[PDB]
Amino acid sequence: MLCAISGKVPRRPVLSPKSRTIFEKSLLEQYVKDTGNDPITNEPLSIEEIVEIAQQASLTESIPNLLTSLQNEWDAIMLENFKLRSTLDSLTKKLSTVMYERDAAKLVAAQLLMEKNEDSKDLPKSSQ
Amino acid sequence: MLCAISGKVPRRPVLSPKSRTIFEKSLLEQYVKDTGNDPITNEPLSIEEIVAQQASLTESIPNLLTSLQNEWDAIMLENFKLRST
Amino acid sequence: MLCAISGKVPRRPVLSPKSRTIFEKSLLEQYVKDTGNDPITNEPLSIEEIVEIVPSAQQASSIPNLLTSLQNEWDAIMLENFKLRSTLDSLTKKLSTVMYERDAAKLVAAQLLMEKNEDSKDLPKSSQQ
Amino acid sequence: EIAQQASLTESIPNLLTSLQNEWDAIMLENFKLRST
Amino acid sequence: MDGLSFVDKPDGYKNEIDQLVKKEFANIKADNSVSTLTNALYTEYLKQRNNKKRRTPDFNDDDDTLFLEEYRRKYPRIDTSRYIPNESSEVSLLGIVDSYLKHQEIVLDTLLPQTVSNQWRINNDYIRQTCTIVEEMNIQQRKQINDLEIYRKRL
Repeated sequence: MLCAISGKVPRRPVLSPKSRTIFEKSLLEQYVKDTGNDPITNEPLSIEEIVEIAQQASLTESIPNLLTSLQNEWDAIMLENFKLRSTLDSLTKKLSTVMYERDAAKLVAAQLLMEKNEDSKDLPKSSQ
Repeated sequence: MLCAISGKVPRRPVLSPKSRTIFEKSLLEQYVKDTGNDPITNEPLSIEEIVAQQASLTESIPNLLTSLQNEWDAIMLENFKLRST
Repeated sequence: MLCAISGKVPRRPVLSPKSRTIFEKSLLEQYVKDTGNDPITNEPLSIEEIVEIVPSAQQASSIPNLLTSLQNEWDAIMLENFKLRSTLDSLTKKLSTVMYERDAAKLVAAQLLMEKNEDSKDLPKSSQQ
Repeated sequence: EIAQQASLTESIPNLLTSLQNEWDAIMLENFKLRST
Repeated sequence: MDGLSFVDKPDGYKNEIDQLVKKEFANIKADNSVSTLTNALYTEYLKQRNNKKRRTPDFNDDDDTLFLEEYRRKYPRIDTSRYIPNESSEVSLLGIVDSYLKHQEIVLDTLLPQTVSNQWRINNDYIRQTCTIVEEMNIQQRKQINDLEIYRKRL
């Protein structure tokens, strides 16, 4: 029903046989030309291996197809992709704060495993 | 939408990598249990052969670029009718 | 812009309506005059079948290439959109599994800090007595 | 069912108004041939 | 590492644990030029200006203006042609995509169950492991307090 590269609804979907993932014909053939592999599972794939397999209701107000429709397709692509680049830099900052506090906690556990186990041993020593 | 075997609406679709055609799971499995094949193209088909980007619906950039191909070619047909005229 | 018998530039690009291959009139005639067949597929072929002098008539030999140039420049945008999202949800698991294992280890200290305390006050009340 | 060289335009907002001028002129070169 | 989430049932001890983590963290301290302008137009966040003949609303300004008017006619004939083949069906091409959106939507709510049944099939297994360790740790702690008081009575 969908494509596994762009996130579209393909009109001419193709199926690779090595990993069953439905993708668009121009999107699968483009990937096989650049790097000689299936992108999803990183297995070998060719153009001759793949197997070839929607109604779009036009608005009544269809100069709208030239001015108003064409700009926003390039507007919504840019300000989403620019928003995504802010997400990727922010998450690696949140990865660096995830990894630092993880090592900060394990040094507490490694320090408190030495504190409690010797104090309970000193409870076993005080009876003597 | 529809099954190529029966014609009813499938509740669990599997797509085979021998002839990619939308079949229901319980109908195509029984069809593979009789002989190991695809009933559409008679290609050798098994049970294991049958099978993170968020999406939007097909609405009128893939559909806008294909729209003007429907526009410009037909106006080029309007040119040919008035050239032969 | 090549013939498929010798390989020179075709100055009279002809075709046989049995196998789609642009040939040359001077060569494909001699190929039919030798044997009555097309060289590409070895099927039946004659001289009158051949598609002779070029098609320009009421056609008026720009517009289309800008549409494919948008098809090509969208293609790199669509391919950049996949692996960018691949980088997102790869570390989103690495963000989620880290913070949850952090909070689970945050409970590990809270047990052990109270276990050190109960070991602390018992040793005080006993070593005095 | 039966030489291609890809068009290398120039060295993108300029190309948006480039396409607008073509579809304007495509209709004008269609319309003149109809009254003629 | 081992900290039981199910059987241990305070937010202050979380705040008590968060300081000691922080006290150790206070110590430890591919495209063409299309990629350039699509970044630059989004960063500036300014829409590109558009010019239309209708917006100008000028008639017979000169000779160039006259050419512009023609452009209005063949667009309106083509719009009436596109409004003709849209008004031919006008309900039947719109209804076949509405059923198309229904069959696409149920697959995600099908995928909403297969995760939700499997994620609770994970938590159902760990809780049994959560209750087993708490049972063995209890008999460990029960034997621990007994030996601490036995040796005092033995002495």
